Amino acid sequence: DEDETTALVCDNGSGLVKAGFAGDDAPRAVFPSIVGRPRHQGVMVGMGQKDSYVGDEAQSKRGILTLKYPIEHGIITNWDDMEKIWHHTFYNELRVAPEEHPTLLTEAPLNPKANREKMTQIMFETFNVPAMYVAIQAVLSLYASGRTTGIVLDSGDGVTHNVPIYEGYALPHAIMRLDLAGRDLTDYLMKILTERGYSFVTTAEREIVRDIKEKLCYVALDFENEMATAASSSSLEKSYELPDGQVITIGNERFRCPETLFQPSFIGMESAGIHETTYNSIMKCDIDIRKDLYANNVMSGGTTMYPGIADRMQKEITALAPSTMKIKIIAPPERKYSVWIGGSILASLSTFQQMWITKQEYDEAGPSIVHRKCF
Amino acid sequence: DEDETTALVCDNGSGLVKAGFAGDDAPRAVFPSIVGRPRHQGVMVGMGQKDSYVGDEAQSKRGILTLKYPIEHGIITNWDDMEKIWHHTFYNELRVAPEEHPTLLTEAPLNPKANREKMTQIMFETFNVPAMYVAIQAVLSLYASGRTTGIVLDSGDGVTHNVPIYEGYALPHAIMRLDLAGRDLTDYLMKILTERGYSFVTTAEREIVRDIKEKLCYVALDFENEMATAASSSSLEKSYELPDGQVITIGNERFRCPETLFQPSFIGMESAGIHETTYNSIMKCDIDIRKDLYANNVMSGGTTMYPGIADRMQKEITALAPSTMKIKIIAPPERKYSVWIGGSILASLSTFQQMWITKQEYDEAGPSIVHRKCF
Amino acid sequence: DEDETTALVCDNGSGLVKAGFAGDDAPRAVFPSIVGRPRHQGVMVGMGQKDSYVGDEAQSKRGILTLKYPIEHGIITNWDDMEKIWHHTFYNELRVAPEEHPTLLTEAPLNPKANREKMTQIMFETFNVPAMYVAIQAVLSLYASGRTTGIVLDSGDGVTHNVPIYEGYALPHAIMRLDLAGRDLTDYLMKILTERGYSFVTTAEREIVRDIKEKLCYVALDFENEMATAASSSSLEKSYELPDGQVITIGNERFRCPETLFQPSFIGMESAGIHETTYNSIMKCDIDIRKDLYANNVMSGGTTMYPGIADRMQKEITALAPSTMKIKIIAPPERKYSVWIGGSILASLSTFQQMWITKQEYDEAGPSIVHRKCF
Amino acid sequence: DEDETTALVCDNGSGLVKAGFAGDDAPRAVFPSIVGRPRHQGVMVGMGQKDSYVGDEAQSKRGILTLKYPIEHGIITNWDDMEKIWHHTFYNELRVAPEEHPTLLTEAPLNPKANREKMTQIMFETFNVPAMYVAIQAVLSLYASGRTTGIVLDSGDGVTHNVPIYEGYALPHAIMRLDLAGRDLTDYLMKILTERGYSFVTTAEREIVRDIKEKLCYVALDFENEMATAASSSSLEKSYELPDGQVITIGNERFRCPETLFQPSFIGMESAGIHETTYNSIMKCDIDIRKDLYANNVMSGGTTMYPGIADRMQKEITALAPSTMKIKIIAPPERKYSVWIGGSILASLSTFQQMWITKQEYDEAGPSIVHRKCF
Amino acid sequence: DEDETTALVCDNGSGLVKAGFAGDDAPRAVFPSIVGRPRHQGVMVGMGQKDSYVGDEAQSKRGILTLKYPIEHGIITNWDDMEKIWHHTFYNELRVAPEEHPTLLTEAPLNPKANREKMTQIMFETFNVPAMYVAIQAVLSLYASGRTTGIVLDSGDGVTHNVPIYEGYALPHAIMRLDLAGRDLTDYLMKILTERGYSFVTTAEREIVRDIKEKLCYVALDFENEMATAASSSSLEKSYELPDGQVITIGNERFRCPETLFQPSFIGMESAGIHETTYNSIMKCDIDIRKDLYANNVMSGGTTMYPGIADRMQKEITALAPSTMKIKIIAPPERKYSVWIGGSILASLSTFQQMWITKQEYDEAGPSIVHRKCF
Ligand SMILES: Nc1ncnc2c1ncn2[C@@H]1O[C@H](COP(=O)(O)OP(=O)(O)O)[C@@H](O)[C@H]1O
Ligand SMILES: Nc1ncnc2c1ncn2[C@@H]1O[C@H](COP(=O)(O)OP(=O)(O)O)[C@@H](O)[C@H]1O
Ligand SMILES: Nc1ncnc2c1ncn2[C@@H]1O[C@H](COP(=O)(O)OP(=O)(O)O)[C@@H](O)[C@H]1O
Ligand SMILES: Nc1ncnc2c1ncn2[C@@H]1O[C@H](COP(=O)(O)OP(=O)(O)O)[C@@H](O)[C@H]1O
Ligand SMILES: Nc1ncnc2c1ncn2[C@@H]1O[C@H](COP(=O)(O)OP(=O)(O)O)[C@@H](O)[C@H]1O
Repeated sequence: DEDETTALVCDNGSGLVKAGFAGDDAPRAVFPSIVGRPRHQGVMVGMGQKDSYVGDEAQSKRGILTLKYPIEHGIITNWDDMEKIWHHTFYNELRVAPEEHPTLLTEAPLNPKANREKMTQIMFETFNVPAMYVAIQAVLSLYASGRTTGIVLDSGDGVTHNVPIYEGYALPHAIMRLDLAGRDLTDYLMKILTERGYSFVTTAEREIVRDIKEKLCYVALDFENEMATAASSSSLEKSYELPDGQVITIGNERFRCPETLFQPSFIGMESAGIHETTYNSIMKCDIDIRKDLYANNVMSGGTTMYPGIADRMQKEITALAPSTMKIKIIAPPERKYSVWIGGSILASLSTFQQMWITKQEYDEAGPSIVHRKCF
Repeated sequence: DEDETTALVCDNGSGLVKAGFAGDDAPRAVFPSIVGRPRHQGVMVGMGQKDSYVGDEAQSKRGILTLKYPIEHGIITNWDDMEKIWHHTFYNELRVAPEEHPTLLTEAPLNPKANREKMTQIMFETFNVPAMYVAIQAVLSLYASGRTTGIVLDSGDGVTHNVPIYEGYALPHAIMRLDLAGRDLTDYLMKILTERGYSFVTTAEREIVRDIKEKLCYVALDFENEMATAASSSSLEKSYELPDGQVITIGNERFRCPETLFQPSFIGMESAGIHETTYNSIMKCDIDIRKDLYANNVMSGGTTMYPGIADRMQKEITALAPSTMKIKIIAPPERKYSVWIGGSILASLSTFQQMWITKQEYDEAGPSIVHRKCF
Repeated sequence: DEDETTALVCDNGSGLVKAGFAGDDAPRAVFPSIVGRPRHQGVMVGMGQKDSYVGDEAQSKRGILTLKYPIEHGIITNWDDMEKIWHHTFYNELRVAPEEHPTLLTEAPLNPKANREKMTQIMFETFNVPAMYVAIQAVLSLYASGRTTGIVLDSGDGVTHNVPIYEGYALPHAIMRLDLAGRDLTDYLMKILTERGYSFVTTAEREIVRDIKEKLCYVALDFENEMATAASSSSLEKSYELPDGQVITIGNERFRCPETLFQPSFIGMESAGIHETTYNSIMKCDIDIRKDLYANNVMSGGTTMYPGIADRMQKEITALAPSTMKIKIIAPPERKYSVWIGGSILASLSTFQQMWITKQEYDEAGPSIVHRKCF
Repeated sequence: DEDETTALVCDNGSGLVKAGFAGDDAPRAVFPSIVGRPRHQGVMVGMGQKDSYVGDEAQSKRGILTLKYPIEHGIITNWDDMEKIWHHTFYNELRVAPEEHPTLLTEAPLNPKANREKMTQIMFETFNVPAMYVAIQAVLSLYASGRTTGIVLDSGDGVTHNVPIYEGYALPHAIMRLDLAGRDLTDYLMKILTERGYSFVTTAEREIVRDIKEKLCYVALDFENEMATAASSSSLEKSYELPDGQVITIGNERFRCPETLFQPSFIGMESAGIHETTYNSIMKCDIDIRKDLYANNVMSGGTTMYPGIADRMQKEITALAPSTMKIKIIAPPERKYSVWIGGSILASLSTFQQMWITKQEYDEAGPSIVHRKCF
Repeated sequence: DEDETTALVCDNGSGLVKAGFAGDDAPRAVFPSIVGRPRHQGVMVGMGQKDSYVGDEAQSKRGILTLKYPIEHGIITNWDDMEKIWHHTFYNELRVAPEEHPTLLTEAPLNPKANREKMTQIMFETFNVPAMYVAIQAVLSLYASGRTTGIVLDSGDGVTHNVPIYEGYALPHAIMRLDLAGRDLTDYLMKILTERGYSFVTTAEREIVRDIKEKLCYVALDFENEMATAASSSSLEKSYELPDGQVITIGNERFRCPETLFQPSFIGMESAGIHETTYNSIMKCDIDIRKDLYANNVMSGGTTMYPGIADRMQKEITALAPSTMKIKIIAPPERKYSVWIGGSILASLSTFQQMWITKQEYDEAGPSIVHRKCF
């Protein structure tokens, strides 16, 4: 609180907002992106509740609330709800006066121009920021990495991409999309557990299943052989206590759930699994740069956090590639916050501080400015 | 760095610049003559790239870049690009201060007067050389050889010539031209490999094919009989690993590609093959000097480097010449740098140091001087 | 069904089989070339479905099926699938007994010898044809045209060529290739529509987008000026009802999609647009025949069907050619079936009936016969 | 078509056949003497072309064809090709039945006896002429002129001669030969235009250059002074449109090309220029007849058609001859057909009709007859 | 190198210089008399050539050089060139210091007084000889012979004479001249070989033809009968390999060429053949000395070297002379050097050493002295 200034790095996630100050090593505020007020709301004797805050309160308030994601699949679809999320971010989580900070916002891949313009309009008109930037989330991640060359497999919450990069450039024609990512894997685990006679269907039960997924699932060494071991499997049958206190047993569901990344037909997806899309992406590049891609396969995103994933990707890529090809899979430790960190590096870039968009630019060429000939 | 001085010998090739110091046995700097910057250029997060350097970086940077040759067919056609190549030569490759060195430049056969004048203007005005010479590349080669008499077959990258020489003089009416040389053979190998179901069409793929040509092609003992052996040929089917790691098999393409020098109709050229042009050149000379030409057929240029070429030329010339004629084919070992070496000998000629062109001559009779009544 | 005989004209297209009887004015059978069976196949209560028929059933059966093209890029790559397509052609579409009809088959440019031999082997051994011919598809088209001289621009589904022709001969060195054609334009329209927030990614969605392309796209008068008019464009914003019944609006995507033929960099292609390849092809011919080429530029192929294409080509060629050059663009009305019609003319050529290949020739010199010294 | 008869006057030129009926004022048929069929011949879909007709078709068919002259340097060297030229002459150009017409044929200077005998054998055995004569082409020209005395400079297509004549007799020891004539000047113009960066090397390009030569070249008033005016020459820089439509500029090449007749060293010829050979020829005659030669210098042949040639020859001869010598240069208007006209006069000579050679003479003393003791 | 002294005998021939020391049996130095430097001279890379040496170098250097004879027809016409020939003679061929040797020079018949004076001036002023003599070449030959009486037929290179001699005196009125000799016969053989379709026109080709003449020509026994035998002549058709290696066949040209000495009308000469001039010379002498002439006909000169010439001259003279006349033809073996040998005898004549001309005589009565009242 003086001269200088930082850069409000707000990564608008499909399920979680990550926000903080440029220059910090990780976001200081992480809260669910949802909207929820009592679904039954039966009055009582007073009030003192906040209608649709969701954020952190919701979670801990599981069972009372309803949820909505105004950013459900990564694109913002409800501007009144999004204004509530940004107000919460600035005033309740970070506890800042937004008019004192240049703010860098992230946007999903393929975000419409008109959507970026509405984001810009709200920042300047509603929150009175002195400036702002919009950055592409994949791009920020790439930034955080620091690798000019290599092929990234980025699997997050709602989408997975394979992005080959040569000298810093995402050759746009190589990238392929997959709908599936963690949101789909949590829904599939709810369904397969419901196969055993359990019942996980409510909003609260979804949260419970997301926790089972993140704590007990793993990727097999070989799907077929893991299924065969399931028979005499005395390991798989882990126990998990529900908040009600009942204890369920989870066995082959531990590896059947994430097997979907390699076999999208488990959820009905025709798409090619992540090892096939990696190969298909490398084959859309020049033959010449393929050796550099094969030796620099970088994993990113929350859904690449499973133990065993790098070794499995090494095995599968080795099976598809030429016999003399050197293959290397890199996974950065704390991948998931790779998107926020790239934003932090960019926003905290004094040297490129002219890329931030300003109140004068917005007034001159409206918000589009932050879209036409920059970010 | 003292008195005396050397002579900047810069051989401006259609595909490669050869440059160094007069008196060295070979050029110290050899780099592709091209211009290229990112064809897709997708920004990123910083810079630190050099726009259109090409030189050596390009090659190793295959797939990102585009190429241009400002000297595509041997004549310089873009002076802003050529200034970049000469700046790279002096400051980045040789690491010299050009104002300290007389510089000998080479020029293609049939280079327009106005082109030699523009070369001269740039050397004096842009690089401030103390002097300079322009030399004819064929001539330099001839110089390097050291043979006063004989008929040279010089096949390089973009052109092939037959030059009969009697007492040091190129009888200008005997020389014949051929468009075809190595540039054409690389393009033809790309095309014939594409016949087998492979696809070699990009800039990067051209470089790959140039490597296959230089490592695996050869000239047959007899074209017709080699084609007949192709059937039960278990030798021809060599393997070559692409940078992508795939392995292709090359068979009759190994000798079909260079067969074009003897049969220009393979690429649609009406011209007479190199054995016919040799004979036609000797027959435009006096009958009397023909015995000296037949016994001194000297091969020069990169495209004469194929194993077997001297024996094939001996066989073909013997078949066309009178039965009692003594025929000898000479091939100098490291032919290709024959052009640079001749320049080095000339430029490093203290005794003929008055042939260098000077800043006073350029100022007096402009650059033309280095054209009218000298080189 | 008597003496005489016709000629089974089967044009094996990358996406569509065109087949019929020699002498008919157009093919009587046109069906998608694909292979597809239920991707989910969930049993039920009976059967009565045909595993991978594709043909016409598929289309109308959109959403259930998967697709494969055994001729994806014009070259046949799966012989068991191709045998199914030919069986369907003969027995289900034409309803003929193949052993009663000489059959002319078409093949893609650059089809390997061994591939033509396998086509021949199947016709004689599997279908017992009395004879057969293999014809080159471009050639058949040329045949259908009837023009000895002129430069053809042929843009079809998977490839576009510029072919200069003087007295009936395709000067092979003039022709240039382009990967792009209609298959690429449909993929690019799916991608650009997905930019607006729509989602066209499935096999069924590809078919939907191919229909939007064929019904609503057009080529601009000038790309730059059309983009500028897009702003106040109240015309462009056509509506299109999806099979789900939702209605999308299509605007600048109508002309951005086919702009790719003139600007291949829109899909990442370095290649030169079709006006540049036309000029480059004419410049590889003798100067003398150029006036005949400029006055006989013939358009062929499905991707040349856009309204406005001839006028745009006239404008662009006029801008590149000498000022006194007479330029004429010819487009034959029903171009697309130009390939089948040329086959029909050839196959129905009683006078050249000796070019058909026979069961005795195949038995004597195997199938190669239909390759070595004929078609 | 009745009694009487004319005389088939066929002048077998190195580049053009001139043929017609004795008594006509000029030949009715003039066509290139060449042989050419498709050099690439790529089949197609039919035929209807004539293999190696050349004649007129070739020219108009420039770029497809190859050429051969069976009479390249004036002497017939291929009898199967010559039979094709004579068949074309009789049946396609003149449309006559050769067995109805005595035919006079011309032959080059120094034609071997055996060659005249083979010409005679073909006329009688192949074409069944009733008679024939062979005439010496120079002689026919002399005949056409009508001058008994004077020195002729005859410059045609492949040769130039100086022939002093006193009372009708060519004093054989005075005549001198020069290789150079129009064929050489066209080749030299191709070469010098290629010096400016143009490229004229193909058969079609040779025809183009022959047209530039015949339409735009001229002989200078003084070579040295014309070169000096070239600097500020704003006239010379004429424009010429190529069939491709490009426009080239021609300047000093307009007079440098024909300067070769006066300076044969421009093409490497040691020979003395045409003014020196004229003087050298007059000095090999008696001193006494020199005054008659100096006052009757007659120009003949196509290469004497340049505007300015008579005035230049007057100037140069005046400079070499004694000061009191009366010098006169005569140039007949339509010189080039001077050879055919002399043949027409001779052949149409009823009074000397006994000089024609007959079928009985050929049968008696073979063809030689038309050689031994006549023509 | 001591007292005494020899006499520099330099025979200045029209084509060959013969020089040596008086008293030697034959000249030690024989070299072509010519002047020649590169006709094309195209620079190169150095020098080390001698501009117009000609001498021996020329010959062996055939094709590069030009020729000039400063003594073309026997009379010296260029004194700067002649000084070069004499310098070469003294310093390069004989390797003498001319100031140490009295030098005898030969001169052609009818050499002008002023020419002999200029020869004398050069010897004394340029070469500082101590003395010199000028001798008449015919005279020297006569001297070498040793016959006081008889009629000599002397046929050399540029002239042929018939000289009747009675008691040592050439009766000047009897002698007759002929232009023709070997120079003419070589030119005529070039022309007649060019009749068969060969082409011998250059300086190098002249040298080749001179060799064919000297190795294969001969004089017939009877011209008419030799021509008649030519038909079934299987002998005449000798082969001769050209330096280019081609092989020509020579037949009746072997005797047609030298037939010109007996029939000068073959080259257009009106003159009477050598047998007629012999008879005409004898008839201009007294009747009384004719018997001595008829019995002493001595042949001399290079052109009398043909085998068969003495027998033919015996036959022809017998046919013209009275029936009882004794006729004898003498031919000295090595006739050609008869001119040099006579000079050697004279110059080496101690007894007549007072006839040498001295530096004092030249200074007193200038050079004329060696002309007025001596030689
Ligand atoms: N340790 C982990 N193991 C497996 N999945 C994880 C882990 N940590 C986070 N995830 C999952 O990763 C997803 C969030 O990843 P993220 O890269 O932030 O996605 P996005 O950027 O698409 O919002 C959620 O589905 C979450 O459950
Ligand atoms: N060993 C080799 N075998 C065959 N071709 C070769 C070899 N080395 C070089 N070349 C070829 O020679 C050509 C370069 O020859 P060069 O004489 O330098 O040509 P230029 O002087 O016309 O630029 C290139 O086409 C190159 O591929
Ligand atoms: N009216 C049309 N307008 C634009 N494209 C068309 C039209 N009709 C057909 N096409 C396209 O033309 C292509 C098929 O053309 P065709 O010449 O048959 O190709 P190929 O021979 O390469 O299989 C398909 O991409 C199709 O969508
Ligand atoms: N008007 C002209 N000006 C200059 N050259 C001409 C002209 N007309 C014809 N020629 C040339 O004259 C030559 C033909 O002359 P011609 O006397 O017929 O030769 P030849 O008899 O040796 O065949 C050709 O080289 C042609 O280009
Ligand atoms: N063996 C020979 N047969 C025929 N001619 C010969 C022979 N030897 C020399 N000659 C010719 O004789 C001529 C030279 O004779 P020479 O008496 O020296 O002449 P000159 O004195 O007139 O110079 C040359 O033409 C040469 O070719």
